[PDB]
Amino acid sequence: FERMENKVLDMEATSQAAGELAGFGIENQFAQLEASSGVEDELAALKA
Amino acid sequence: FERMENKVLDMEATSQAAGELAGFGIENQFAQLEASSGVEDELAALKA
Amino acid sequence: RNLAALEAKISEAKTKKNMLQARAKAAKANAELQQTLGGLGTSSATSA
Amino acid sequence: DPEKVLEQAVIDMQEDLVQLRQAVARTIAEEKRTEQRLNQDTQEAKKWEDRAKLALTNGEENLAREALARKKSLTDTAAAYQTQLAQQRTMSENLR
Amino acid sequence: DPEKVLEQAVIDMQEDLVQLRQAVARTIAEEKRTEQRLNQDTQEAKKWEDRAKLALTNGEENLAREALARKKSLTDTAAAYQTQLAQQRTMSENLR
Repeated sequence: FERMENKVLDMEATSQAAGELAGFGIENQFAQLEASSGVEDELAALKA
Repeated sequence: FERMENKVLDMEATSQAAGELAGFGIENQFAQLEASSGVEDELAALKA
Repeated sequence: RNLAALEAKISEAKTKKNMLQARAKAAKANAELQQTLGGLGTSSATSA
Repeated sequence: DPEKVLEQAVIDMQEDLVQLRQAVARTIAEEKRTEQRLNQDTQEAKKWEDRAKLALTNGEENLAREALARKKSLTDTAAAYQTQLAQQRTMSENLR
Repeated sequence: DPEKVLEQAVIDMQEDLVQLRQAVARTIAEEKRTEQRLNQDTQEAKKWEDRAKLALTNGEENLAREALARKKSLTDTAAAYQTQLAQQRTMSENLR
């Protein structure tokens, strides 16, 4: 169980490496995606 | 009979070694076990 | 009483480790899925 | 040539989607099992609770308390499995 | 010729960026571990605190104080690890 537990920490360490690099300018494009999402909500209000 | 008697003392000496090491923090967990035992007794009173 | 207590140790010790091992294996499997989703390589076509 | 590289990357994408489907399907299998496991476990405590009710009928408080011991063990497992099921559900949606 | 030197320096730059990525990734791994380490440690003090609560039930003040001894040891480690985690976070951003 200790042996497997170390592997879990390795995955968490990999998650740390995976998570830290995740940050990119793409986050700005998500705001555009959410901005476009409001359009359908605005159109949804038009349907209402 | 003397020969066997010495072996008995060896077992008692082993018991001394076995008994002395028996002490551990697990004794505290027994109090929890007995504490949980009271719950069923309390529930037993509820049934009564 | 020693046998009764010993049986409890064996049952819980066996089952707890197995489920721990199973979930631990599940944990890495989920982590691999997330890593692979980020590790998609079709973006290499930009060179073409 | 970019033509070949772009085509190859497209071909690679075909492999990746299949694997994630398998991972999701694996996730579906895991959540189902714990759901199955936790469901029956919750009942076993009721069964042993009934064994106590027999004890409640006459005498064997020990059996009643013993039944509680199984009850306490089972409910803890259900909570642990319930916690585990939450992780799979979150992970399942993440992959989805 | 400057052409070759300029090209070679460009080629060298390709190596350097990869190494810093590895260093960052190493930094990510280190911070994750201490995060994992400190998180569980904080709980262990609670667990031993519970062992004291058993002592609080009846008698064994020694066990309660003993439990505090583990509590004191663990919290100090968490503070030290918390301090260590701060250094990695600062260092990580520096490299970033």
